[PDB]
Amino acid sequence: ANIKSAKKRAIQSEKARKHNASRRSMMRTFIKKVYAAIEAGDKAAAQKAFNEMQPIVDRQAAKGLIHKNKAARHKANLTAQINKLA
Amino acid sequence: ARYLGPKLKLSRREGTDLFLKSGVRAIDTKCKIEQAPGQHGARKPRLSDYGVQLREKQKVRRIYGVLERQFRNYYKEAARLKGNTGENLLALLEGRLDNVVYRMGFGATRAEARQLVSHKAIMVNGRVVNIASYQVSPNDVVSIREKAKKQSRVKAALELAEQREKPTWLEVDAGKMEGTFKRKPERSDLSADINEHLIVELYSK
Amino acid sequence: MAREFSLEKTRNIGIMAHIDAGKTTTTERILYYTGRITSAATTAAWEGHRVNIIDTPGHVDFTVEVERSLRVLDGAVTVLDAQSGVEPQTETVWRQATTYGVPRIVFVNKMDKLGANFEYSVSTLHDRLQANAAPIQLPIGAEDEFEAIIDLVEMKCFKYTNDLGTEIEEIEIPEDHLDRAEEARASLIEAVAETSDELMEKYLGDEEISVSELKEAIRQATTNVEFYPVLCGTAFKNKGVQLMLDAVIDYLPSPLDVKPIIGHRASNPEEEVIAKADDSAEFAALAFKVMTDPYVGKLTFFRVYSGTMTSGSYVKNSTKGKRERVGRLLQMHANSRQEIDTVYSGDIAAAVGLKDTGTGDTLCGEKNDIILESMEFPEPVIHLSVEPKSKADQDKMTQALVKLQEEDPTFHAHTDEETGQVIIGGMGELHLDILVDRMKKEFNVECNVGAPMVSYRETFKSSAQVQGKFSRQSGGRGQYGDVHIEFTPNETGAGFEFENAIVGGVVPREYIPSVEAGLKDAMENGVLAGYPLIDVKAKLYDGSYHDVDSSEMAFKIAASLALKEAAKKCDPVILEPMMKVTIEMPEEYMGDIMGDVTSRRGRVDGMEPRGNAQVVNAYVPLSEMFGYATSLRSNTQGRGTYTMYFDHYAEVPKSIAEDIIKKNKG
RNA sequence: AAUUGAAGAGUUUGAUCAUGGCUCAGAUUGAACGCUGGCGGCAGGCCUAACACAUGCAAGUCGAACGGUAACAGGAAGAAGCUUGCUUCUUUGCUGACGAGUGGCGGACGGGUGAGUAAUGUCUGGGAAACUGCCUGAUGGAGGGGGAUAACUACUGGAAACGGUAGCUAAUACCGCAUAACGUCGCAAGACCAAAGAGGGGGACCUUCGGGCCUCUUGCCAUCGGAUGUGCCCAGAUGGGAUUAGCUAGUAGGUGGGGUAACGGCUCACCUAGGCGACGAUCCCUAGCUGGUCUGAGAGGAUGACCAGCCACACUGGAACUGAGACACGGUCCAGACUCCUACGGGAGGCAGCAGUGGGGAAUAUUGCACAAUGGGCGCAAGCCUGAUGCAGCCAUGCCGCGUGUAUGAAGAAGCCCUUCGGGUUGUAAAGUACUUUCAGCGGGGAGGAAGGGAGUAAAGUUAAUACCUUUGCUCAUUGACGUUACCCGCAGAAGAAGCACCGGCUAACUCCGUGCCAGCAGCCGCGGUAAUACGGAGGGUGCAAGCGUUAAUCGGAAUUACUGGGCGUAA
Ligand SMILES: CC(=O)O[C@H]1C[C@@]2(C)[C@@H](C[C@@H](O)[C@H]3[C@@]4(C)CC[C@@H](O)[C@@H](C)[C@@H]4CC[C@@]32C)/C1=C(\CCC=C(C)C)C(=O)O
Ligand SMILES: Nc1nc2c(ncn2[C@@H]2O[C@H](COP(=O)(O)OP(=O)(O)O)[C@@H](O)[C@H]2O)c(=O)[nH]1
Ligand SMILES: [K+]
Ligand SMILES: [K+]
Ligand SMILES: [K+]
Ligand SMILES: [K+]
Ligand SMILES: [Mg+2]
Ligand SMILES: [Mg+2]
Ligand SMILES: [Mg+2]
Ligand SMILES: [Mg+2]
Ligand SMILES: [Mg+2]
Repeated sequence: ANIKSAKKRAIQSEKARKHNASRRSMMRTFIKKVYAAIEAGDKAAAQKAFNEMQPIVDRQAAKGLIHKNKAARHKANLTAQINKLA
Repeated sequence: ARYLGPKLKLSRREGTDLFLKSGVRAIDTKCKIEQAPGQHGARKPRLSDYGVQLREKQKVRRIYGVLERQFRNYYKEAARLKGNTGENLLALLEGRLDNVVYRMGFGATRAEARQLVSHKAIMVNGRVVNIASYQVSPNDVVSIREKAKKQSRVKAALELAEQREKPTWLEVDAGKMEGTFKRKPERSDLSADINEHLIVELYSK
Repeated sequence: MAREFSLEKTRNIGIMAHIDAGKTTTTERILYYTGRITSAATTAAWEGHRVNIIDTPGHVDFTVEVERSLRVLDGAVTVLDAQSGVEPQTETVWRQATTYGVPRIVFVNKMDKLGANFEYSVSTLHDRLQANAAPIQLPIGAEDEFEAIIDLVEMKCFKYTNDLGTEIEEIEIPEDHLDRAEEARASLIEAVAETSDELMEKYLGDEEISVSELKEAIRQATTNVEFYPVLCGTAFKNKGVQLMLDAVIDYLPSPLDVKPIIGHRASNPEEEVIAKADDSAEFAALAFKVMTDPYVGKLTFFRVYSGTMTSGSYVKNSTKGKRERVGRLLQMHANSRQEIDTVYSGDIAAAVGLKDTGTGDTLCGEKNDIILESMEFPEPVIHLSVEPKSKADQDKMTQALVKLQEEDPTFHAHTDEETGQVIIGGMGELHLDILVDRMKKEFNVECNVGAPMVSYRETFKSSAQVQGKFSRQSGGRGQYGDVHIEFTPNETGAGFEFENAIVGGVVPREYIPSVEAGLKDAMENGVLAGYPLIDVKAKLYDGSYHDVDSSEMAFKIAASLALKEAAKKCDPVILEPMMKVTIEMPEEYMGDIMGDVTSRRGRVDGMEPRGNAQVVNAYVPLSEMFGYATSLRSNTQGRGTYTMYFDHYAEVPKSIAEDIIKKNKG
């Protein structure tokens, strides 16, 4: 970079990128657990896993990592599958 | 921007006095008006329609002392203005401050009158105007500067104007050296010699 | 806002010498010394004096650079080798500076060299150069022993303790050298006394000359170019360099001291306008060098003779008669290139962004209309037939030549119409070699040089009467024409002289002009080896015509046939262009020069003792003259000059002529 | 009132009519070249190499976020450095500022360019499945903790680029927790999700002497709105070529899952065999689109510099990241081409921002001035930044205006030219005699673009306060690059200001003398071999005028692609 602000912005963006990735990976991990439980066929396990995910995705959407629509889609899709699984 | 050559030659070519001199003496004494200028000027060749139209347009330009570019713009304006293009054109040429000054009698010749305008001698509505092309509107007071009042040339010009026919659209007062542009001159007021129709034709070829 | 150094402080000097005299070494040392505590000119500060130094080449081929520098320089420093003294090129540069009347000081470098003799070097100055020179300094010892220099003017001594030019211990003149120093000082006084009558009377009065008094007289004499101060030292061993710089400040003139340049007013060439070194006066500068720097672009160096110039302004090139935007003004220093905002009188500076500006041009304000006298450069001594290796290069070759011609005045290029050959001209073999190589690389134009092709002519040796007749009735219209012409050899140089001796109108008057025209056309074509026939008279004494078949074209054909048969009987010979050669050299080399001429199929027309260099006049074939410059310099020890101009056309030696015919045939 | 609108001519023949092409008279230009050139206003100015670029500048700002305090002046203290306390030399964020750092916001704007693109473009008219920093309405919050970390410090490797290691520390930086429905999810019941504080002033009140509390100001969070911007869908329109006829396989559709802010083969699995095309698919060539510009009576034809909207692009080819917004001119990463620096151990770069250089070309300007004004970023504000923008420079490049004198002046001179050798023409033209001075030059005076922002001073609100602060009056001193401004007055003097093309016909203007199918001319027809109004030169004339010609280019005339508005027996 040639501009002082550009240099700083590059450093700050890397800092953010790492933080965001850590949070994003964790969220995805939790979502996958719900999906895996649905695949397994254990409604109880799926429901439990969903109850763990709900607060995470909602908080992530609030923080700005994801959008509320994205959080809603996750909850909606899983809920439907879990209910059918029952 | 101005013709500074022999004025008599112009009149000789057109075969008519273009009033380019004071008029103190007969133009005949000054030059052979009949003969055109030059070695072969005496010989009178046949003139084609183009030649006839050209001479007419040139004549009017020579009388009011307007170059081609400015004259063409006048024609376009005349065409734009509602009414007879030919007559409209003549009105625009009349409105010129320089022409107004000469007609009011402040200037002996339009050439001299133009010098007065350029030298800021003239004042329109109490405001100094140094543009000859300036169009004087109806109901406009055209006076002369105090210094201009002192100028002897102006006084002589007034005398010549008395000899000439008085414009019916201009109210001029001597001593005060102030004239009023009452209205735009009607085609009737303008000389019938001018064949504006030929000019309109030439500028619509 | 104001010039840092006054006009008085300014010192525009130049270094001139023979090849490997030590000019570059000297300049480098000067820059280091001035700098402590490239390009055309470098600015330096010494004892609160601006010193603009220009290093000039020693080779005869690069005489241009010496010439252009001298025009725009106030003073100069001649470097000399202690062992050899004045050398051929030292003489050349001395005469050049004498023409411009440039005050000079002599520095005998290489005092550490084996065979170094300061006294011998000083003697050569008096003998070879015939100049009023005297040592202002004396060396103590020679070669390795040389470790101390004596200031004769102040009668002091400086013991150089090292080759680093530092820790120099100023001491008293050694008693042994003191006696020598006294004698030398006496001689010094006498020389300057010749120039300064006051000093002479003071010397005659035997009153001890004041050091200041003497210095003032020396300054005057040097500035008047009447006396030449001689110094000594070794640049490589850093000895005497500092003293030389001091002498520059103390003796070499300032822009004020130098005589004013008179410039002819452009409006009235007859009107002459003197230009003084006044900043308040109208600006007037002369461009002396035009180069292109890779970073900034084209750099035009100039010398402000009068007035002041500020960057970001418009000036007018009086020579070109065009306005020039002076965007940037760069001043070159020992290390970096600093951008100056204002250039004052007596200052050398480089303008960036000037267009259509060449060397010798007078740059001035728009109001100003003065044209300062331009510099005079010599004419080519060597000519070669340059040509591109490929046709694609020919385009590039043209552009290359143009640029090269602009950069170097002495470089010339032209196309001989007859031979249809572009010929390059230069000041020597080395010069043209460098130019060619530059085209090959910089301009990327692969070219091949050679001897310029010589255009030959033909003439009839015998007189014969011949009849030419034409007849064409084979197809429809018939054409007939007959002419009896006598082709007589004409006095060389007279040219074609057609004679109409037709009597009784045997040939109709109307057809006679066509007869001549036909002959002229036929004579333009070769009658032997395809070379225009010259120096022949044709007499139309008799002929015939057929009213019906008479056509001017027929008579023209008949004329051609007549010339053909004339050739078969008139013995056509090949002629070669002969050039009058005027060679000036010292009498010592006269025998060799004459021998070379009589070896190149040349004849000595005579000789004359012009000045101190005998001038030999001779006529030599143009083809033979090729390469005379190099041989001349070889024979005359680079002390020979010549001028060649076409004189007449002479018959080629039968053997050589035979070859020419064969060549033209195929 | 917006309404003015339609011209022909030359050239095929011995002559004619027709047909038909060629040429010409007119407008217009980013123009170029030749010759010439006084001034001013306004505008325009690389169409070439999206060729390569030396150098400076074009994006910062905020201490009323935070730890600080390097740097300069203070504030006290102070050996007071000091000796008359004359001078004021140590201390400490204290304290106005403030380097670097952390943080916030901006950098996705503004500016450049038209390479690519014949349509995930543009234009016109609609649509539904979205999102939206700053700004604005309404309704509630902003509770209580923790773990870090830059700067910094020590040490240490670098030629440089810049780093490495161990401690250390703060926040409106970061993360749990509490609380939260007019939020999300769900049929419902339920479940779950947030924050940030920082400044101004001050009275009971108080220790923790910092504060706390009260109030004022600003900021933070949630939801629902507005506005604005943006994404997406559809129809029609927006070049040429068939000497391009077949094209397609995520292709066409369906179902389910995933994905997106959102719809959707967007993606994937599976199923079906579809989809498209002679109303031109596919392929090839060319090209940014539009409002508009030029021409035309119009219909059309041509065209898309400058201005404005839209799109695309940023060394070339990819790729994400950050963010409200980018797959980002002056950001990152990879690869490539190319260049540069070097201590040879390694580094660095992207003018299609403004100047400018080299090159290319017939050809296109200064490395200018100011942020005074408008507008934008940041900020509480002051202010700072702004090659945006306002101005200045160069250029007859265009448009427009103006000057270079006015009047008089006849044997009408001289001279030139012609001559019918008499005169005539040049020509009132000259000289001369009167006479006025724009503009130019010199000097003098002197608008408006300036609104605000300050210092306050008073009132009102403000609340505990009359605080603070805000608002409105009022007072006072100032705020212009242009700029030696526009403009006016005085000065003396006609001084300092005319050129270019043309004269055979077309087409306004004719002779003399050279030259003799030569040398030349030439839009077309044609001229030139003994005078040639056609060449060459001179006189005279004509047309234009600080311009005049020439070349290039578009339209017209050309009803000569005929929709308006043409033809096919013999002219196609
Ligand atoms: C600096 C100075 O004094 O002269 C310099 C400068 C120098 C004269 C150069 C030699 C030669 O190229 C010269 C010519 C004429 C060569 C031909 C062109 O290109 C000219 C435009 C050029 C100008 C000067 C130049 C470039 C020098 C020499 C001479 C070197 C000797 C030999 C044998 C090659 C030098 O430096 O010694
Ligand atoms: N012995 C000796 N050699 C010297 C001296 N000064 C210079 N030289 C050498 O002589 C040569 C001169 O070369 P240069 O300076 O280029 O001379 P130029 O051709 O006159 O410019 C170089 O080899 C120098 O090192 C000196 O004082 N003594
Ligand atoms: K026709
Ligand atoms: K697809
Ligand atoms: K691209
Ligand atoms: K039709
Ligand atoms: Mg050298
Ligand atoms: Mg394109
Ligand atoms: Mg048509
Ligand atoms: Mg037809
Ligand atoms: Mg037929």
